[PDB]
Amino acid sequence: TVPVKLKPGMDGPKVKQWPLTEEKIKALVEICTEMEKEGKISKIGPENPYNTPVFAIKKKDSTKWRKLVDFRELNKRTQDFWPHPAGLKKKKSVTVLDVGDAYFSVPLDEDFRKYTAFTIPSINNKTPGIRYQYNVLPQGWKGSPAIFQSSMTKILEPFRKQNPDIVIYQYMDDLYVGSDLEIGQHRTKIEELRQHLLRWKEPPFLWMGYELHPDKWTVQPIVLPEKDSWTVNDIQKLVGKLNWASQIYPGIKVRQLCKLLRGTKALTEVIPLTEEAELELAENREILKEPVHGVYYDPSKDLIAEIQKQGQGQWTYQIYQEPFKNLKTGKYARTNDVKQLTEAVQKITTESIVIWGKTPKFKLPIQKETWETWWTEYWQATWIPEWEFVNTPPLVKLWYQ
Amino acid sequence: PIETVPVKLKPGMDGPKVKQWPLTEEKIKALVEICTEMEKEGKISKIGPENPYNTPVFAIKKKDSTKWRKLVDFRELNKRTQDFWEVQLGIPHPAGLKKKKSVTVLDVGDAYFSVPLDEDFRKYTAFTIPSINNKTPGIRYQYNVLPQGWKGSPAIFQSSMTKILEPFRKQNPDIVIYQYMDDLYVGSDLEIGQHRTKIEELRQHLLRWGLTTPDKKHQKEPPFLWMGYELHPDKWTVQPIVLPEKDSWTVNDIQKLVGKLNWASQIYPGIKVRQLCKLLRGTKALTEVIPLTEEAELELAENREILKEPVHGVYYDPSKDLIAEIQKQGQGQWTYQIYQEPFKNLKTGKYARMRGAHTNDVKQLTEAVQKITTESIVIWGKTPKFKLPIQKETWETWWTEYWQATWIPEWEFVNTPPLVKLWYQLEKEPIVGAETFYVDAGYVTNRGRQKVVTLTDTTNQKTELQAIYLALQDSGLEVNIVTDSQYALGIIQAQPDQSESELVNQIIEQLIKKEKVYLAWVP
Ligand SMILES: Cc1ccnc2c1NC(=O)c1cccnc1N2C1CC1
Ligand SMILES: [Mg+2]
Repeated sequence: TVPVKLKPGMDGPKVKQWPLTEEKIKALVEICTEMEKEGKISKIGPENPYNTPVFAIKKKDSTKWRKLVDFRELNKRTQDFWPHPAGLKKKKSVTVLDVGDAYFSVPLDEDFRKYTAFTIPSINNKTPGIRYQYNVLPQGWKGSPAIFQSSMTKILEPFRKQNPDIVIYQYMDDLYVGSDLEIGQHRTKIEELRQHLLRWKEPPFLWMGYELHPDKWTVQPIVLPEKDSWTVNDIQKLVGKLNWASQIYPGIKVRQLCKLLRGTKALTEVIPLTEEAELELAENREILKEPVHGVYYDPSKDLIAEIQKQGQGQWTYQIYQEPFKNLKTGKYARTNDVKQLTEAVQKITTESIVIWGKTPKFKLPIQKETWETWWTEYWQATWIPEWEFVNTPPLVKLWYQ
Repeated sequence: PIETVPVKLKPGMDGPKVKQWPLTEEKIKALVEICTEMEKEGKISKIGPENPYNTPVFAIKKKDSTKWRKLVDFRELNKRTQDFWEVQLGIPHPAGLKKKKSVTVLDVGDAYFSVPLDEDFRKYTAFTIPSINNKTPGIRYQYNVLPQGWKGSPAIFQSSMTKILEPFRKQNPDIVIYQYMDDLYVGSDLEIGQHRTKIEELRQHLLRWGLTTPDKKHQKEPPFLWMGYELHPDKWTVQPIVLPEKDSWTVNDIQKLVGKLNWASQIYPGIKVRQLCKLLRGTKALTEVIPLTEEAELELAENREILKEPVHGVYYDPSKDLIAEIQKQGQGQWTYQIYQEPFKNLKTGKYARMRGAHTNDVKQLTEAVQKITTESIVIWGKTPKFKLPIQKETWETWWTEYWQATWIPEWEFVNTPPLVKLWYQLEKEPIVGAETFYVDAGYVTNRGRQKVVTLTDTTNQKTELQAIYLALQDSGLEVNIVTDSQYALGIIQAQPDQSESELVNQIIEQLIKKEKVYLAWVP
């Protein structure tokens, strides 16, 4: 075992466990009971005041339940350990494998074990609740991938030289297999990995066992309404929106459009567009065709992901580090509100992982209680991004589409 | 004998070194008697003069005879002892229990007295008994078991108890046991005789670990009074609430009553405190007497009546579904009932919480639903099927127009007034032939009209809603309104039906009136 430690001065996590349903509890009991039999975890006593929250999530294309431990706090408190394939994103197709189980074959520094304490609650506080701590490397812990990196290199050694055409990236419990090969010839080189990985309980496919096609991941420019006739209202919305995007693309001008709108006219009054104006619009259109220049990814800054609901099962997001300085922008479409929002968050996380190798910080448009209550019902990732809850304004949403 | 739990002092800290304060020869004696006895029973042990640690002890006279009781002050040791896994913070709600034929409560005596203390920790529990002799040194001991008053005792005791009940629980899957501090509630569906017998088996099992409990003749009988409830094996309620009868109420009385009335609403449907609560407005002191208004009196009398005939709560039957039903009982006031058998309540309650300064019934109702959902998961571990006075279409409509995401589990409409609906809706597109007002403290219309007013004692964002307000007034049935205020926009765009400020409410009134209103924004 490796002597792991928490960042200096820091003590262990003592996170409150969010109430669970009798269904997710029964699941966690059956699961943890078995992990105990195989010595992966052990019951603990009152002398351990630490706690990390746990959940049970469903596995896609499987009838079994997965134990999801929210090691987010512990991971911020775990010491730093001392490379990302700029090419993984370039690849045409990538499959995601859940290799979390690889860890269960490695002991955890005895003196760190206490920090991995978790509780399986009881309905209505009938009983005190079952407490455990880890003996092996826990799936989801920042330290596991690191403390297993070596044994992992030693294992991805042959396939790496055998197929130096397919780039393999590991992130926490996930393994990202990228290639350009044909879907069949690809899915086949994947199964050849699943057999070479089993060679050392098979690593299932996350995300439907499907690919991602990182190439298609597009940036969604700002769009302007293309109309026949333009009413005073249409123009007013045009200027407001332009004014806003002017903050980003300084070449945007509206001076000529603000002219069509002098005086106090009727919102519905149709206004022909003067020559000068029509040209200024066409120009603003040209300017918005591509993302603003000079926006780079700072590896030393946090990635922020903001989502807005468009309605009709349509959402929009933006990943940046500095306001307006978007690194990416996308959209997502159909379920119910929450299910969609969760499917979105995971999608944006997978991409953010693939493109930069780090999960972003989400700003979710939902009440914490509502989120806390339903997210585990549709969540399928093995990781959990950090998140906060907000109240998006009418205008920002109104300036995307 | 039960396992020993490893205890340690917090990081860097060292054990307690508090000098024993002066004790009367009358106390010195009684302590040496109490201690010498505790030394025989193995609970403590004389120690060598090597132990630099000390915790003061003194004597209390338990209002009985002259006999004294020993009290050890562990504040310092507690300050220096590690944190333990917090004792049972949450408690069961009676409505979540399954009825039993018999329920027995047992008190556990000398609880801590019968539980080992980690060897490496005992040296910190060191205390001293001043010898009466002047030139003579007092006797110093240390604990061998969990000391009353120590930080980890409650937690280590529970942990042990749980391990002590393990076997008995497996051999008796049919018996339910709840541990609460020093009490044990034991229930079963066994026939009267069998039940009492099992209780005797448990008692013996506990006694095997030196744990003493009370026999049948001395056990408390249902209903049991626990955490403000009155519990039976088949039904539950809140303990008897008595409304004072008088004509001189102080802020204190009103607050105590509203508090009491609140507790009751979890089972007594129809309790109202709105009017009583208003009495507290602007009050200057806890002892200030406030006269009851004609409506407060009315309210008190009605509660008094609801409270005259006791209502009971039925227990959980896990074989049946949980039905939750909500009703709007006044503006910003909701009430709900959770049952399984049609009209046989497990529990009831009300929701008056308002999230944000402005809001509409659709939001509130949805929040009530969330609050009830959360609550049900805690008590029953599943969500109830809801009965709501809102039509699918109405909900579904506000659903899509709101920027924030949300979800409402299984729910069926219930035609029971008042139904919740939206009082108005903003057009999605400007209206033709509908005049256009450009507001900014005044406005300018496309049809030449205008009006400017001055406002004293007004906030920047308050003058914004004023303008919008003015326009709604001077305008006709259909009206397009243009503004630069994002604030007002947001507020109005959220289509609130209720607010804190009158202004907004007056606006809402105008809005409910119109046939068509469109609001736009311009920088
Ligand atoms: C206070 C309390 C907390 C949790 N459960 C119970 C109780 N007390 C009861 O009297 C009770 C009543 C009905 C059903 N279970 C009950 N019991 C269970 C033990 C038989
Ligand atoms: Mg204006």
